[PDB]
Amino acid sequence: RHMCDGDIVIFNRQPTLHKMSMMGHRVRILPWSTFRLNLSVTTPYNADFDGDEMNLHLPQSLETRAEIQELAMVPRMIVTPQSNRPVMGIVQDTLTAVR
Amino acid sequence: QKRITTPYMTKYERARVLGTRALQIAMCAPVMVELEGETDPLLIAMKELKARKIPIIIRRYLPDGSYEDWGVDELIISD
Amino acid sequence: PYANQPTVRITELTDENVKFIIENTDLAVANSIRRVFIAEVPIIAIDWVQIDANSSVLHDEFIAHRLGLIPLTSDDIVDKLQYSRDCTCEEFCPECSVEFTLDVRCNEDQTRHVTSRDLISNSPRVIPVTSDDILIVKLRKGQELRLRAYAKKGFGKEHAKWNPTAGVAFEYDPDNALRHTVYPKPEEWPKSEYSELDEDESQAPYDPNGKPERFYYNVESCGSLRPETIVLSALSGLKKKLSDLQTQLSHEIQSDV
Amino acid sequence: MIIPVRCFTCGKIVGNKWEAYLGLLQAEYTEGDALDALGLKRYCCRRMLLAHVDLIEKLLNYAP
Amino acid sequence: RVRGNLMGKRVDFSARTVITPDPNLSIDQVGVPRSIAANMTFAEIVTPF
Amino acid sequence: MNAPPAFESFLLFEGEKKITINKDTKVPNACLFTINKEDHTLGNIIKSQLLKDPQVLFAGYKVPHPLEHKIIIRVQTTPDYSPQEAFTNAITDLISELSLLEERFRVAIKDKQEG
Amino acid sequence: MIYICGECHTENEIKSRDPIRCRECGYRIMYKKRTKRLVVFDAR
Amino acid sequence: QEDSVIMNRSAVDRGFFRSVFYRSYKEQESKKGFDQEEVFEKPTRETCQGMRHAIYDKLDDDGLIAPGVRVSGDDVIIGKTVTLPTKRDCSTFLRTSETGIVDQVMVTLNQEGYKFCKIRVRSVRIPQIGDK
RNA sequence: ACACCCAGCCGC
Ligand SMILES: [Mg+2]
Ligand SMILES: [Zn+2]
Ligand SMILES: [Zn+2]
Ligand SMILES: [Zn+2]
Repeated sequence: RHMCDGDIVIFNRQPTLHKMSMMGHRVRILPWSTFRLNLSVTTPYNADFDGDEMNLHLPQSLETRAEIQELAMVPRMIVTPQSNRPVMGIVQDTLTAVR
Repeated sequence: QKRITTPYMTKYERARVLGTRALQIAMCAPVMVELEGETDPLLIAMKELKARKIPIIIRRYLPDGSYEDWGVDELIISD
Repeated sequence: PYANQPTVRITELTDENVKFIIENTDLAVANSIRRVFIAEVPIIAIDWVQIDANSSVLHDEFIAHRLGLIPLTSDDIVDKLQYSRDCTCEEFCPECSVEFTLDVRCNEDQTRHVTSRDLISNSPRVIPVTSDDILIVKLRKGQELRLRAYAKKGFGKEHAKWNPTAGVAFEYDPDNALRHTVYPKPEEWPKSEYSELDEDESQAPYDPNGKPERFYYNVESCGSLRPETIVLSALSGLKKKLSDLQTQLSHEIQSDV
Repeated sequence: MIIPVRCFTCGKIVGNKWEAYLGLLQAEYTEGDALDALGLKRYCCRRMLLAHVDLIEKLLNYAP
Repeated sequence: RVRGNLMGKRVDFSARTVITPDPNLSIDQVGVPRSIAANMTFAEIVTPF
Repeated sequence: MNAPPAFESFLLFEGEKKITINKDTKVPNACLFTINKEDHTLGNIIKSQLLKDPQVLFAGYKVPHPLEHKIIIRVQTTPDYSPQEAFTNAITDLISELSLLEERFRVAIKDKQEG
Repeated sequence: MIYICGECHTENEIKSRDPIRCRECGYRIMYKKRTKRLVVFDAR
Repeated sequence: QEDSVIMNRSAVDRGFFRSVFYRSYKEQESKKGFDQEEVFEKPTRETCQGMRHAIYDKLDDDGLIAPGVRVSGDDVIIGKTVTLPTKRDCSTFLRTSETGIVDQVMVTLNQEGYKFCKIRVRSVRIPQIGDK
């Protein structure tokens, strides 16, 4: 079947410098031709939107979907063991407006 | 008694046990927990993990060849 | 019924400006009226271009795009036509369409300007508004432009070629008493047009028990509608949308319990 | 390549106002007064007429 | 062969696209265009429910 | 390639509903109104008109996504006056507002045009 | 179909069996005219 | 946020940054060899055994597509049947998921002197989400 | 309808 809302995917950006550069997301279908992220997700990817392209992988076996859902989700993988600090965080406008 | 392993079900154990259970339920295995409106086998797998009624035993390999057979029911889940 | 009583005044009324002031109403009502000016007022504009022959220096999609943006007079006819997706016609019928023919051809040494005057409409109630003429393409000797166009009735939400206005200006509370914008240095900010304070003061004093009930408009017509008709159709369209919501919720409540 | 029919920002018709604008440049007027003689009050339409190139006149030189 | 076709291999069911922000999605969500969604597939096994 | 049809922002295809009512169970006597295929234009006026009603304890609206075309209007009133009645009163009040404003604007046009 | 020339813009008659040559000016480049079938254009 | 641009939809509808993308596809009739000629003709399914499920009815009598014809992704703009030592299709298709209309079709003789043809396809590119 | 070689360009 076609990919629908709620399908687990792996979402990756090169260079794949560390474990936070490959995390799993849930798919939401939106009617234009771009991958749309949350903003705070761009800090572990070291991404921005000045023309960055970024990759999508889809499992097709429920053990693989379960492994991504229970090991590589965005919320599960917020605090890094690199620095025992949250690698995600409030950035840009939302950070300068909450002040 | 010859059970020198951690008595805590690791996150990799959770991932692969839910995966195997979900694939088995997708291949029409009997479900050990009541159903009240889930279709996707993953949700059934999480419900069976929370009910601790999964029919899975895991074998852990110590780094000398000797194994240890644990039940998922007798392990400690992470929530 | 907990609804107040708005009133209107008109400052000046040209063929392109309908500048009016609304008193004793909410901010949301005035803003939605402005948005219906921009979006939810139907006019007639070209949407179905068929190029028979185009040997000009501009390609076919460019000619079609510049034809779509040509305004058409829709003073009364837009209220009686239907939407082409809401009619019983097969593809297009004169009940909801107007035909347009363009058969310009240049056979002179001087350049030929294909102005909007060369669009020959079918029904003599719609026409390009300049009938100062909107040129479509310049042609040299040996160039022709043959096309047939159909113009539908559409909202400004669907495309900006159906937008009847030309930059509606909506200003409320001009002397900045109700602090909705905070000037870092108030005295360097110019006083607006509808200002009551003198040159010495910068902004009006703060009003604690105050709400904005004053709304100044500068609804400017592109030409498709008279500036009377833009407002007098926008209010009708907003009323129609609210009535549609009312009857839909009545049908929902009927099939609820 | 040619003057747009409508201003991008507001939507005022500026297709019909190119040629006369050139006429006001041929009648030894400044560009600001030429814009003010057309009613282009907002600076979006002044951007339209003031900063436009008539490349279609260049394209017309070539044989069809 | 070893570095370029055993450690790292081209894979089926993969997509690449320019990214734009979306402050209306959760952090665990990604927006996907309709063509990528219609092209890439998930093989579901027909269960009795 | 993935552009939606430009008419999808204001048109309902066969099957979807213009308005739905979902009773909210977090707090008593509250409802969610999921108005489909519309934008801020009705959301703002409906929110303001419900805010003007003194027997409405909460009246808000959101657009969940700008690329989608739903608005969700949540209303909570006192336990004497149902929220559906509040929405009905707000819509008919806005009908009265727009009708009276249209009549006064037509009188203003006539008075300015006569001299 | 049939072709027009690039120099004199005069129509020619070649059907997949003739060397490419204008009948009058002898120009080796010749275009094909616009098709008779009409295509819908959205002014959108 | 993070170096991105919000754009006016109404302005883009009014011609803001709208542009076209001409692509040209070149093919020549390389009749070099004993009997390996590839004459330009419309390939019917009777002969020319190697085929595809593309839409083979928009070509002309000359083995070519005409200007002003709508062309979608994975279509055919050349009929090039080369003789198998009956024949097979060696025609080009469009680039994957491309769109456009055939603008001009040039038939001429190249440097080698063969039947050389070029097709120019024009597609308008309205500024979408994701354009730099 | 390829396969090498070369060049240019994108994101970090
Ligand atoms: Mg970047
Ligand atoms: Zn009809
Ligand atoms: Zn302007
Ligand atoms: Zn010739």
